[PDB]
Amino acid sequence: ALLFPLCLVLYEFSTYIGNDMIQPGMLAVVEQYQAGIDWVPTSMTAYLAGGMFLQWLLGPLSDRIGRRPVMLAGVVWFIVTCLAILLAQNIEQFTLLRFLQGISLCFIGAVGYAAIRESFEEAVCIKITALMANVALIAPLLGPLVGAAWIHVLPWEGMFVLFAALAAISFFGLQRAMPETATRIGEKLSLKELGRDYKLVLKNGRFVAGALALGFVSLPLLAWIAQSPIIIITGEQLSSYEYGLLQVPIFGALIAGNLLLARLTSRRTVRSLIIMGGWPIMIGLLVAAAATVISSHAYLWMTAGLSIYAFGIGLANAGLVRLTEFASDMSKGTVSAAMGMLQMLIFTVGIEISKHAWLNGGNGLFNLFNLVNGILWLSLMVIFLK
Ligand SMILES: C[C@H](CCC(=O)O)[C@H]1CC[C@H]2[C@@H]3CC[C@@H]4C[C@H](O)CC[C@]4(C)[C@H]3C[C@H](O)[C@]12C
Ligand SMILES: CCCCCCCCCO[C@@H]1O[C@H](CO)[C@@H](O)[C@H](O)[C@H]1O
Ligand SMILES: CCCCCCCC
Ligand SMILES: CCCCCCCC
Ligand SMILES: CCCCCCCC
Ligand SMILES: CCCCCC
Ligand SMILES: [Pr+3]
Ligand SMILES: [Pr+3]
Repeated sequence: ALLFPLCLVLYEFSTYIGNDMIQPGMLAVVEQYQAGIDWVPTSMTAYLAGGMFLQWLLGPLSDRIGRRPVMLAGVVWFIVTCLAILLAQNIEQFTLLRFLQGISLCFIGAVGYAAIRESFEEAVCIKITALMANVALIAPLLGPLVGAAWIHVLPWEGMFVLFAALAAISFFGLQRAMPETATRIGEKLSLKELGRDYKLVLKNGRFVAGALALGFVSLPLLAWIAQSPIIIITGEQLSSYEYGLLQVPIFGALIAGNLLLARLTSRRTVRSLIIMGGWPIMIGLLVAAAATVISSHAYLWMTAGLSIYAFGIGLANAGLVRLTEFASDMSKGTVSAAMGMLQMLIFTVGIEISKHAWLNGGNGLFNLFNLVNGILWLSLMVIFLK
């Protein structure tokens, strides 16, 4: 019974470290290919861009042909594309395979989590949702620490063998444990019908504002994940110790913000938690921007600002995700996929803008772009909350 949700969580973990272990490893990757450091954050951009490729299709598709075969195909695709990147002959082919690997991210929410809601009761589903949320918080903390430790002893190729191996364990467990729970098995799938749905959700102004706001507000965190290898190691000329150590207060604060959210949710509305989290979000981004404009190498102030920011994200984002879902009356699969794709668009484009910001203006410009993104979230929250 519970072997199904556990293997889905193991698969979730494997795809999350698929990003988070690789980013510190990208310094070794670009050294092996003799590619520029500008390809380091583009690894994450490709991986994210893959995750918005089939996200629209898979929910409606798996409802018609079965949750089992579609989920198993996504796990097998992840394994094959993880092993396939070892044969990449240049950084362009490497980046292409990061994109193909990224398609595997679509299957977690659209196919896997849909089957969890259909299978289990409301009480058990909430416990599984919380476990998946905890794995999402642990991955970006341990990922860079483990990735940095991995690369000093073992080659980058081994990391993809690890992700494939962890995904292969979840495949066999999902093969045995996952029940078929698709409701519309046998019915026809119309692409024009899907077109009509996704055009209709985008007409909702509050839904779009909330989804866009989630993308803008989390972009500084994702930009840090993408670039912190090249910012700290290449830019500031520091070791993996400093790199790994500076992840702790940032992602520890993100966890702390979520722990505070858990203790406050019974006596706070989602509106108040957005306003309460908004103070650390804006103050954190201001401190990081102002310090690095005053002095480009003020990386401890940057880390302090990002940690205060991350605390507010942990407090505010889950509530905004809920309000954005309530803003649209259309089906949960369409609503989840649409707001997921809107965030991914902002993350992919944002990380590339962030890359060019840092390459042209150093830490100051990196943090100033992140501040603008915080202001765009804040602007949207003024409209979104009347
Ligand atoms: C926002 C979607 C959710 C899609 C959905 O289920 O509808 C999720 C799916 C996969 C998620 C990414 C997986 C890899 C990374 C893991 C880190 O721990 C945080 C940053 C990244 C880059 C994640 C950011 C974001 O949280 C994504 C893109
Ligand atoms: C999915 C989680 C995978 C965890 C695997 C991480 C292995 C990292 C090994 O690091 C190495 O450990 C040695 C001590 O054992 C040190 O001597 C060495 O300096 C260090 O580089
Ligand atoms: C029987 C499996 C069909 C393929 C499902 C995967 C869709 C991308
Ligand atoms: C607002 C904080 C400014 C700190 C400047 C640091 C100078 C090295
Ligand atoms: C060596 C400079 C110390 C800066 C400390 C800033 C912490 C908020
Ligand atoms: C969001 C793009 C969907 C297109 C379906 C034809
Ligand atoms: Pr219709
Ligand atoms: Pr429909």
